[PDB]
Amino acid sequence: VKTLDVLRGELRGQREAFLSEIIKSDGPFTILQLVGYLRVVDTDLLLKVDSTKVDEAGKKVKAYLEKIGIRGDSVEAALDNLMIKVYEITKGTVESSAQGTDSEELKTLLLKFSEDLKAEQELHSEAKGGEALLSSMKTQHDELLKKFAALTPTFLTSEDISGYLTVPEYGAPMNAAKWKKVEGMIHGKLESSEVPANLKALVAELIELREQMMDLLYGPIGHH
Repeated sequence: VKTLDVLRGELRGQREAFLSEIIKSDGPFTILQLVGYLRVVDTDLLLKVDSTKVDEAGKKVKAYLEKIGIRGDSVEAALDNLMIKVYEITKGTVESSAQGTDSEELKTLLLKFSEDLKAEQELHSEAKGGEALLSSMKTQHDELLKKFAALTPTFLTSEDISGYLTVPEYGAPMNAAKWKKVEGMIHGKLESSEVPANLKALVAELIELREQMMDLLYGPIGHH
């Protein structure tokens, strides 16, 4: 019969399928697919993150950046900067006046990159469906809160349970990303105190409801 660890194993298969596609295909990494490479490792942190395979895959990302315009940075610098850059674009923060330019092809490629991210986000939060983001976070909280509090002790606060489920604005700083702060506490409690096997299944349900929300907010990856 299936178990919570077999379900985690199936999630790792789905992540590995996108990482395999990253190693088989090192082409035009659009800025949704770029946080896409790191989504593979960041969600895989809930089981185990293989350093060699993430490095080999990240080298494909860096090889694309080199292939299109050789840069001094690293996969570690690019992964941090790109998360906060998508989040900053989503905030559309106010700054002082400035001027500059780029090659017409390079600019056209950045518009293609921006247009890809917009085209998916419009399908997710404008095309008669943005209310589904709010609906999913409310319905998943209200059912999961009953399960997580009926199988005491109550692991987290009411907003820490909703915010793990919500997996909001993927790219936010590590002093703003509430879901990732809760994820560190979830990982730390499992690395420390004893927990019932049925409560661990409820933790796996908390992880799969966030996966459903991550699809309904940011779509699939490695889809075949």
